Amino acid sequence: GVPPTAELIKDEAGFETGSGEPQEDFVADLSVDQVKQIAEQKHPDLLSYDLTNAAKEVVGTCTSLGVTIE
Amino acid sequence: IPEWKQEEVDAIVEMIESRNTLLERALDD
RNA sequence: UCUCGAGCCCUAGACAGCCGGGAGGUGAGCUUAGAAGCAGCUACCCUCUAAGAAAAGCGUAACAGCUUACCGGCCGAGGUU
Repeated sequence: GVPPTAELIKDEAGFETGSGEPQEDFVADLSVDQVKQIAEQKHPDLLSYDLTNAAKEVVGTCTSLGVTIE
Repeated sequence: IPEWKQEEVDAIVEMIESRNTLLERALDD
């Protein structure tokens, strides 16, 4: 239903591509609340019961693209 | 006497309060 | 084929075989018209959970498909280096 994570990130990031080599080349960034919103849009797609873990899954694709958090 | 087996028997007993062999072990407890 | 020694695993059920499970975020990013476990390059992270790799091997033009790891059951005595 709701579009894939890789895309939902590139929107609130402002960047279109990821990184040639992740965690070594920081491309995009993300605040905590911004990730809370993304955690809400993928409730059906994710298996996590709490919004706590729901975040962790999204937060699990970011750093592997060069998406730092603050 | 593997440790992970002991940690499971505990975890099971923990849910009982609040592998089939490991379930029975916990029931007995 | 016979004999002797060492280590490790095992009734909290080992070795094997058979059955069942092998799940989601996600067909990871990049690259590429496309690449979705599996052309290449980088990374290889978290959920549900009793398991389940950013996939060990075949397979596809690419998907699919077939299984490997891993978990559970049946079985029951030694097994393995």
